[PDB]
Amino acid sequence: ALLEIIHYPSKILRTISKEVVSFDAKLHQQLDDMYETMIASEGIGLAAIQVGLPLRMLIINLPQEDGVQHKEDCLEIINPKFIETGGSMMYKEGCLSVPGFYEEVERFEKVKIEYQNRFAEVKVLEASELLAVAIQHEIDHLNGVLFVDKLSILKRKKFEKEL
Ligand SMILES: [Co+2]
Repeated sequence: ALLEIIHYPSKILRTISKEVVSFDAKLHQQLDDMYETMIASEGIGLAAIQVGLPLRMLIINLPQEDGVQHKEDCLEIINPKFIETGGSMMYKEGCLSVPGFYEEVERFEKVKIEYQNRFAEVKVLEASELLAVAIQHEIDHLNGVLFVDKLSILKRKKFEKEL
């Protein structure tokens, strides 16, 4: 089923999500709805609080060569945690919770996270470029952080203007 996406400046987006403990059918339905909702709004990433669920879980499905997304490449990241971080780069970002606005944000160029899939199976993932960016962006959501929070003084004004 489709879920309503929460938009800035809702305080719901400032919520600190909690660790997932029950990896059951209810959690799986939430993840399915999150995927259905993400694709319907044409997003590549989506955190649980973006649909009102204060759970530490997010999904990322980057489009490949053909430019299309394939449900098979969809990552379901739960209870994520950074093992290592490195580098620095500027990346222009967008967000389903901040429709219409895009701005450059400083991100680590390389990251390594540990997490669990929907079956509670521990996973380790190294990422760079777009995937590394999506991971950092989505994880920020779990901690109540939006990318417009990471804008420089100059760009933060450009945001308040386009508002
Ligand atoms: Co976002």
